Amino acid sequence: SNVITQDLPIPVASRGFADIVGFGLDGVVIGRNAVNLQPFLAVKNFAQNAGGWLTTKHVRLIADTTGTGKGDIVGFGNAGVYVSVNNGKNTFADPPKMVIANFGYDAGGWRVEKHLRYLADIRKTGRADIIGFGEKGVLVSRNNGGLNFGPATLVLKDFGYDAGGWRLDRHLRFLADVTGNGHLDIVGFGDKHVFISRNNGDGTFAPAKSVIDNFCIDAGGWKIGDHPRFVADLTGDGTADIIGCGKAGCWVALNNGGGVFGQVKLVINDFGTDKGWQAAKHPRFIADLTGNGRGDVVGFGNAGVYVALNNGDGTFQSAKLVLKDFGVQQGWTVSKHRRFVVDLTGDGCADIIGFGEKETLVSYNDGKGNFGPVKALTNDFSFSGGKWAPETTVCWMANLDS
Ligand SMILES: CC(=O)N[C@@H]1[C@@H](O)[C@H](O[C@@H]2O[C@H](CO)[C@H](O)[C@H](O[C@@H]3O[C@H](CO)[C@@H](O)[C@H](O)[C@H]3NC(C)=O)[C@H]2O)[C@@H](CO)O[C@H]1O
Ligand SMILES: CC(=O)N[C@@H]1[C@@H](O)[C@H](O[C@@H]2O[C@H](CO)[C@H](O)[C@H](O[C@@H]3O[C@H](CO)[C@@H](O)[C@H](O)[C@H]3NC(C)=O)[C@H]2O)[C@@H](CO)O[C@H]1O
Ligand SMILES: CC(=O)N[C@@H]1[C@@H](O)[C@H](O[C@@H]2O[C@H](CO)[C@H](O)[C@H](O[C@@H]3O[C@H](CO)[C@@H](O)[C@H](O)[C@H]3NC(C)=O)[C@H]2O)[C@@H](CO)O[C@H]1O
Ligand SMILES: CC(=O)N[C@@H]1[C@@H](O)[C@H](O[C@@H]2O[C@H](CO)[C@H](O)[C@H](O[C@@H]3O[C@H](CO)[C@@H](O)[C@H](O)[C@H]3NC(C)=O)[C@H]2O)[C@@H](CO)O[C@H]1O
Ligand SMILES: CC(=O)N[C@@H]1[C@@H](O)[C@H](O[C@@H]2O[C@H](CO)[C@H](O)[C@H](O[C@@H]3O[C@H](CO)[C@@H](O)[C@H](O)[C@H]3NC(C)=O)[C@H]2O)[C@@H](CO)O[C@H]1O
Ligand SMILES: CC(=O)N[C@H]1[C@H](O[C@@H]2[C@@H](O)[C@H](O)O[C@H](CO)[C@@H]2O)O[C@H](CO)[C@@H](O)[C@@H]1O
Repeated sequence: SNVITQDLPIPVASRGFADIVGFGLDGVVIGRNAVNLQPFLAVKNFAQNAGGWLTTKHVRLIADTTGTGKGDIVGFGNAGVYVSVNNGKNTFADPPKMVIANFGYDAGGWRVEKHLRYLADIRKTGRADIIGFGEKGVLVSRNNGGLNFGPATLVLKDFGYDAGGWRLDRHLRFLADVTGNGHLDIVGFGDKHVFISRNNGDGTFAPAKSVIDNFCIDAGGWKIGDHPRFVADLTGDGTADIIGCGKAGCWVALNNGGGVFGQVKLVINDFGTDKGWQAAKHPRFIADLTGNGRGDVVGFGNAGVYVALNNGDGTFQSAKLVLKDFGVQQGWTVSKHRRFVVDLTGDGCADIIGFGEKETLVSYNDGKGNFGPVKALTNDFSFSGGKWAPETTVCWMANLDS
């Protein structure tokens, strides 16, 4: 189940060779997954010191906007959305083209503090539409090919800042197939209910439906940051289940099809605030560590990397330390360093990659959820005196080849 969340707006293939994309100070640096990693400056734009880009005002992502199966550089900037197409041959277009005068800080009054902006193929046509949770609800710009985007259209008066009272500090809004039709639907962790809105197929979304009375700020006491929540396929049927890291551990509600969810159950007695897990220090992720199509729980704790394996049915084995690195004890801080759990080897078993203090480090999956010795991939993409500070730079893992 390919999903889109606030922390990871770019879906990464469970089986593939994830590339490094770094919106750095001077422009976009590409670290193509290859035998000899050689990061290069591809576009002199989308940057703090090239185009005047700011993490506080702008959004920078990767998506296939043309339908060639190549990942393009996309930037929600001031006057609109800019796209540097992947021209193949390891080159990106420079300068980019502005494909639409909306979804911008100036053009549209879009705010990182209030609104969300995603790129998703919600029509399943092979290229990414623009989907934004704005002021009055959900706005969609349909991708008509050739970088021609239709006007931003309000397709659902909900999940908005001024449409249902949605807040970044209280609520969560993801895209995921929860019905089982292969089409991304809207999933919203509101105040008292987890809601879903069905993808109607025509680029619009059905009125919100309350489906869970849990996983929310006023239903179970789930707080932003402290208790992270995730949409993921935990059974292998392609639908998104729901899993959160609460107080006493991880709670799961299983997708029973059509957006109907089973009862919320405690499946792992770990990864929660009761056992020291904190938002500021201990990032958690759902990834497939065994290549069976089921998401396992991965956590970067104090002493290093802990993993709880999925039994295959949404039930889990107990969490255990699998790596003595990438933790607090090894100098890792959320404020300065990045960490991702993605397949780098094409075996469908997620590997670990950390953008650390002075080097980008890696740990490969043996194919069964065990991890080998840490190797240094490059000196690039590391914090390095603020050369790659998260405040000014944005690092993503992405599949430039789709
Ligand atoms: C009336 C007025 O002066 N308003 C100010 C805005 O103009 C200003 O936005 C900057 O506006 C530029 C056009 O006047 C331009 O759109 C610029 O966007 C940048 O444009 C370049 C060239 O196309 C592009 O390469 C670059 O990527 C792009 N950067 C971003 C982030 O979009 C825009 O920033 C605004 C900010 O200074 O302040 C307003 O007062
Ligand atoms: C800080 C403050 O008090 N100001 C608030 C306004 O920011 C807020 O605004 C805006 O309302 C507009 C209608 O008067 C409009 O809905 C606007 O949204 C935008 O709508 C256009 C289409 O009409 C769309 O193209 C664009 O993408 C969309 N932008 C966003 C971000 O959704 C909206 O910002 C106002 C509520 O109306 O409340 C004020 O207090
Ligand atoms: C008193 C207290 O401690 N609890 C307050 C919450 O009740 C309150 O939440 C609002 O509760 C409503 C109950 O009828 C409702 O669930 C509302 O959620 C909104 O519901 C509509 C459909 O009815 C839906 O379209 C919309 O998307 C949804 N919005 C969200 C964000 O969930 C809910 O906000 C809360 C905020 O007022 O304050 C609590 O203190
Ligand atoms: C130090 C101490 O003992 N403090 C007590 C708290 O631990 C306790 O909080 C709650 O503990 C519950 C188990 O005893 C449980 O973990 C609960 O989490 C919530 O549990 C419900 C199901 O019971 C679940 O639906 C919900 O999703 C889940 N929420 C989260 C975010 O995990 C937890 O709040 C407190 C109240 O019982 O009492 C303290 O004395
Ligand atoms: C000017 C100065 O003295 N700065 C100090 C920082 O350098 C220091 O950070 C640590 O920097 C080290 C420089 O060699 C090193 O990069 C270290 O990174 C850790 O390296 C180990 C061994 O390869 C690796 O296993 C681990 O994963 C890795 N951790 C990270 C986050 O990359 C880094 O912690 C800082 C903390 O002591 O203090 C500064 O004063
Ligand atoms: C967040 C985390 O890693 N918690 C795990 C736990 O915690 C560490 C301890 O290993 C260490 O001794 O103290 C630090 C605080 O200074 C953390 O609390 O270790 C548990 C297993 O022993 C594990 O279940 C927790 O998830």
